[PDB]
Amino acid sequence: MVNPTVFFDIAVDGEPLGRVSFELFADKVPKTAENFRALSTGEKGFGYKGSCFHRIIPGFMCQGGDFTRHNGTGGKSIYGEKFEDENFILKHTGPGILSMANAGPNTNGSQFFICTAKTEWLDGKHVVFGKVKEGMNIVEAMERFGSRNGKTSKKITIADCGQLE
Ligand SMILES: NNS(=O)(=O)c1ccccc1
Repeated sequence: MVNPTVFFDIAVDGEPLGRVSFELFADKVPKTAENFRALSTGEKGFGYKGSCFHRIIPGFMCQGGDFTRHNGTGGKSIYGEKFEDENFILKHTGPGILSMANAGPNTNGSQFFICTAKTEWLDGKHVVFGKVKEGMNIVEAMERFGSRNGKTSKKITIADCGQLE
C-alpha cells in the first residue's frame, strides 16, 4: 500500500559518484512498477546491478537498463522478453520522471530513461512509472558525462541497487 522505493548507487569509470532513489508508482502502474523493483533487487536472478547507462543526452534524458547487450539493443522483463503498455495515466511532466524505453507498442523490457527535461511528446507512447525522490543532483552529475549524440565520455554504471525501506 506504500509505493516502493528503489536506489541506484552510481559509479563513473568505477569511482563512486552518489545514490539516486526513486518512488515507483505501484498505485498507478503496479505491473510496470513491479518489473523495475524486481530488476533493482535482482530477486529473479537477473537485473540492473552492474549495468550501464549507455545513452545520455544533456537537456533530455539518461537511458539505462540494457543489462544483456549494454547498448540499447537488449534487456528483458521479469514477465518474458517483452510486456504490454500498462496504461498511460502518468505524463512526462519534467526532470526526474522515470519512464519505459520501447521499440513500438507493447514492447517494454528492462530499459528505462530518467528525464532531465520535460518530454511531453512521449506522452501516451512510453509508460511513466516512477520519479526520482532523492539524488536528482546525482542525475545532473551523470548527465554531464553525456553528449549530443548520447555517447558517454566515461563509463556510467549501477555499482549497486536495491529496495529501500
Ligand atoms: N529510442 N527510443 S527509446 O524507447 O529508447 C526512448 C524514447 C525516448 C526517450 C528515451 C528512449
